[PDB]
Amino acid sequence: DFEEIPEEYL
Amino acid sequence: ADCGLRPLFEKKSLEDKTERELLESYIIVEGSDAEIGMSPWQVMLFRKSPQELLCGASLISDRWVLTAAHCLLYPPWDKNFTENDLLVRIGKHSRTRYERNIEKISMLEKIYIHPRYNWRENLDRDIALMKLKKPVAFSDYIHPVCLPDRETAASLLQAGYKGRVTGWGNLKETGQPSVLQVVNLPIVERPVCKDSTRIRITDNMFCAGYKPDEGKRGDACEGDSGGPFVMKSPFNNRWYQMGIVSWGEGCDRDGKYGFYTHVFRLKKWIQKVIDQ
Ligand SMILES: Cc1ccc(NS(=O)(=O)c2cccc3ccccc23)c(O)c1CC(=O)NCc1ccc(C(=N)N)cc1
Ligand code: NA
Repeated sequence: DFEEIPEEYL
Repeated sequence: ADCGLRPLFEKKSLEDKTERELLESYIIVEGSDAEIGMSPWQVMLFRKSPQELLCGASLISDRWVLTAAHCLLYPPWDKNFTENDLLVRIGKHSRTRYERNIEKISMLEKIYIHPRYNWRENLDRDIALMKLKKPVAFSDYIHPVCLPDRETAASLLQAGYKGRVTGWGNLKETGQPSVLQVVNLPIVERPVCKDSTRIRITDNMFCAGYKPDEGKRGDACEGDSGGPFVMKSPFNNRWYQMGIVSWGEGCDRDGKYGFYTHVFRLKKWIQKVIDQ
């Protein structure tokens, strides 16, 4: 249930 | 340095709602929501693959994060993370949301586990360092905690003296919080710690928590591992990290206590690694 983090953080 | 002085509290001379409880003693289950910027050294160790919480941790400089060794390495459970398996998230309050313009997400350069971490027996020397790839920018929400000197450790690590534990772990031994949780807990006499468990306790551990007859409750739990047990020095008003959430038998059980890595006792190793 964790919000997707920016893809730039790998 | 400027360690242990919180931008949203000590730096502007505001007190948080329970820090006085700690001072009055210097003579997460059953915690509360943290205030914004209450624990600006709090770090979340975050798994990349199944995107999930792995552990708590703490920020001790712009490039170094402290955690429990068992957060990274515990062979009995087939745990052995490498640097690339995870991220550290710094400046957080909400457990699950990406906190845009507030949190900073850092990648790991290198993990260092204490060479005599006893994962085979009793989690003796349950301590690890993580060097970040890039320095993190300090902010109102991101600021390092101090590590104790011998004198601060001796003066404050006394039975009855309270410290504070924070994390995003389970609220019960068998739900999860929307935001970072906090609880103040008293350090316990070493004989009472020893008599509460079958595990062999060492001088690199201490325990904390209320006794059954004291009425008040609270404990760390699964998911809080690696997070800080901190104390606010009455001498210089700075927060010091005395412990690391290590282990416990269940969570908030009557007659049981939470065990914490004794940071001061392992500080020579910490400095050895940082000096490189
Ligand atoms: C690696 C590990 C292995 C076993 C346990 N469980 S345990 O604490 O009973 C324990 C500690 C030391 C040696 C053990 C050997 C055999 C079986 C259990 C052991 C453990 O708690 C952890 C660490 C862990 O899972 N910590 C999460 C946690 C954090 C805080 C608490 C708490 N304060 N109640 C409880 C649990
Ligand atoms: Na208890």
